Amino acid sequence: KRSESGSPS
Amino acid sequence: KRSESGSPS
Amino acid sequence: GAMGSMERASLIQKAKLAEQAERYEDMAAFMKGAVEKGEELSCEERNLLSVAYKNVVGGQRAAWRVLSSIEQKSNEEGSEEKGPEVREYREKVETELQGVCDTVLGLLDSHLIKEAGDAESRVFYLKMKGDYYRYLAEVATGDDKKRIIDSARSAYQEAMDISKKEMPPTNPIRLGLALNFSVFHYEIANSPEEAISLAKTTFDEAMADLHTLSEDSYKDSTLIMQLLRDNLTLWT
Amino acid sequence: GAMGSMERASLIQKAKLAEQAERYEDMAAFMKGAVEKGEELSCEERNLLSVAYKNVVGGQRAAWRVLSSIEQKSNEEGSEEKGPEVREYREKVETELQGVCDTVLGLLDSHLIKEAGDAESRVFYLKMKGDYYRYLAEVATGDDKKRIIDSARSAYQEAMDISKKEMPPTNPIRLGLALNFSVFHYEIANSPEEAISLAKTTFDEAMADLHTLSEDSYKDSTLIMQLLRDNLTLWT
Ligand SMILES: [Ca+2]
Ligand SMILES: [Ca+2]
Ligand SMILES: [Ca+2]
Ligand SMILES: [Ca+2]
Ligand SMILES: [Ca+2]
Ligand SMILES: [Ca+2]
Ligand SMILES: [Ca+2]
Ligand SMILES: [Ca+2]
Ligand SMILES: [Ca+2]
Ligand SMILES: [Ca+2]
Ligand SMILES: [Ca+2]
Ligand SMILES: [Ca+2]
Ligand SMILES: [Ca+2]
Ligand SMILES: [Ca+2]
Ligand SMILES: [Cl-]
Ligand SMILES: [Cl-]
Repeated sequence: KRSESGSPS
Repeated sequence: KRSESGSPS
Repeated sequence: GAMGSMERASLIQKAKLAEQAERYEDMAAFMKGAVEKGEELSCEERNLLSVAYKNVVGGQRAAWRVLSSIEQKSNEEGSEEKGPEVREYREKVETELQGVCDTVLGLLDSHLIKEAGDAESRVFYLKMKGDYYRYLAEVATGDDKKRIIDSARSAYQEAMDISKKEMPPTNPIRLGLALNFSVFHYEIANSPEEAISLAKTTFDEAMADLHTLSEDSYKDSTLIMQLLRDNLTLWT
Repeated sequence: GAMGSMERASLIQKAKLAEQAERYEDMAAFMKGAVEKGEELSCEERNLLSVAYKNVVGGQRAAWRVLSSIEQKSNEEGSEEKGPEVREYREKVETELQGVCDTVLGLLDSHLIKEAGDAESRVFYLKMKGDYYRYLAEVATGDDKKRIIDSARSAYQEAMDISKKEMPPTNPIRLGLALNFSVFHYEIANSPEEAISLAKTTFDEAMADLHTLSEDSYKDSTLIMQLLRDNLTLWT
């Protein structure tokens, strides 16, 4: 399972 | 709600 | 074109990779290249061609509907003037969509349909012709719309005539054709009663033939029959 | 380029339409056009630029991972020889991905970063620089990889230094930067302990500052804090 980075908005 | 057409496979 | 230097088998291999990677524009370009080699397509290859372009045009159709809805709201009373941009961008997407449809219709006309002699191949291609004229009809306005609608109808009708003569009522190609022609009747041709009648008769004739099928073929046929049922529930 | 004839305001308007239509390639092209007008970007415009390219590179990264996995399995013992096609197509996707990263880095260097004087803008752009070097690092091999990794690290570090001096610990830009730099440490730089320490300290310092925030700002900050927590749970 990959690390989560941010999601732009 | 739209009518459903086929989905290729 | 750009795929002229790549082996037919390599194009097919890469189409399958593109599918796995959800790269449908690439998949379509590879399959176009394969068609343009000039050899007939196998059943598997026909399905790859269909999957690729269905996904490409699918994204365009979804985008067009979003933009058309915004445009329609802009022309309501009380809506503030926002300039030409919504129309311009809707037109941009529309032109790209029409381009993809024209590409598919071009492949069918040069020369997939004329070389297709077996019922499975010929019905498949004529159904595709009907589908892509139907997608053109979705965005057409006026007299041009009338001709496009007639072209879709004609392709579907030729396919139907062959399918009824040459295929069992449970054949998945026959079922998918009847499904899409019923959608044509309901959504394009302003003929909901024809849509309902076609869906009902197709379903019932398939039901009566299920007893002839293996477990796997039964699964294939009943999946499409469920779509007919879903539409009938929506329509009635 | 191709957007040179379109008004800045029209490009921004169409970027927003493209977002609604999930047409992220179009959105990116519109925002590139807007940047190339030469004026600084507002907060909203910066976010549009980021959303557009994040979605474009996101699709490329997902595709690259699928193809790389297939390629790696092809080089296992017992795997049958299938020719150059997997490598070729992985390389095609990789080149396109690198092209998008280079485009973004080009916009940042000409001339978004040098004109960005406020902490919010400067940190935002330096974080973006780190992110797109990180995406290049994901597909790099060898000595070139070392230089790319150092470029990502350097951009993130400059951003961190500014953010710590100029922004509160709950600022969403600061939080998102720390999140992505922690991912860099874990996934790229082979430094899991640094990743964990950064995520922990960031979370704890934000926790202690939540009391200063409005309901809406609290929601914004805690959303990103949850991502830090999720990673810490995965990593420990
Ligand atoms: Ca050959
Ligand atoms: Ca008004
Ligand atoms: Ca306007
Ligand atoms: Ca038009
Ligand atoms: Ca009636
Ligand atoms: Ca039943
Ligand atoms: Ca009903
Ligand atoms: Ca101007
Ligand atoms: Ca073997
Ligand atoms: Ca091969
Ligand atoms: Ca390469
Ligand atoms: Ca330790
Ligand atoms: Ca809590
Ligand atoms: Ca754990
Ligand atoms: Cl446009
Ligand atoms: Cl390739």
